[PDB]
Amino acid sequence: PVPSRARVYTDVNTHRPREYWDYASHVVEWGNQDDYQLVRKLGRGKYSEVFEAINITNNEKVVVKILKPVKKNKIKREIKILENLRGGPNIITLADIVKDPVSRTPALVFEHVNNTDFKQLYQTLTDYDIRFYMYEILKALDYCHSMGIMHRDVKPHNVMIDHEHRKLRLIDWGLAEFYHPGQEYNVRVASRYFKGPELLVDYQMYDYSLDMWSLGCMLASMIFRKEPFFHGHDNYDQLVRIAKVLGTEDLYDYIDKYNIELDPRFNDILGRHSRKRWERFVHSENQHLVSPEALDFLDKLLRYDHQSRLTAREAMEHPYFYTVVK
Repeated sequence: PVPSRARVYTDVNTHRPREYWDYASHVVEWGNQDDYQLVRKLGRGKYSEVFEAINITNNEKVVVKILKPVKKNKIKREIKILENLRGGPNIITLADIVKDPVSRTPALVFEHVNNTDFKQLYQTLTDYDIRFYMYEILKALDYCHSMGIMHRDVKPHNVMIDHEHRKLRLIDWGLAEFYHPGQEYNVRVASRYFKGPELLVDYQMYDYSLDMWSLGCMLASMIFRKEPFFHGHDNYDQLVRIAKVLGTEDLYDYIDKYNIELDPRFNDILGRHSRKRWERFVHSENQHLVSPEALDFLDKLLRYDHQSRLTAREAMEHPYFYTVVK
């Protein structure tokens, strides 16, 4: 089980104070619960409950996330991460933290973004809008990574966009974690369609590059107009779906390199697949969204080997964004 480390922001946490990354010893400075009045109910995440509210102190819109009682440790991990990234580029900003009378658990109050569902939205994005918004997501990722943080749940649903004002906000940091070289993480993060091969092959020593694969998954669906791009029926089939595209040769090279051994079941369903060129995923209805630079960029994001993927910053240096203004 060969070890690996991140090629960037490798030890950013190791040098910082302990109070920076040790969320277990963090003390929550609570605010006044009476300043917020809930209006309807937006989400029901099975890990939290999301409401649209109003800060009656200034009559302004806010989003309250009342967390379900699953582990004080996952809740203060999120709170510390949100406070560390407070003010970062396109990072959702935590405005307050109060105690909910009814649930008795913490309630996080955030600013307010007016996102219209991504299933009706990013199939209405022009080639230009895709590059634009992708560049905005990349700002968010580089910032949290430069801060020693992995989002680990990058997908269209955790990306709030205000198309009119062309604003973007990476949200839901409940799965976020701090990066420590050599640290082994739980492979049960992300959503099936956006899970990297490392997660699917059971390789626990991953890093920032995990978010990059998921970013590659989102791009692929936007430019090829195939949502989701890798459509697995379950986690095992998810890997086979990816192998039908990237091929099995590169998969073995990847697992061999790290001396990872697939579990037996992954060996009577995988098969033999050559890597296919992505012009095969190009047709009449998505043509206008594909260009040589888009394909080159996508190619560097979607690599089995997590060490070979473009870093968030390198990604922002790619020709693909030369067209995006300032």
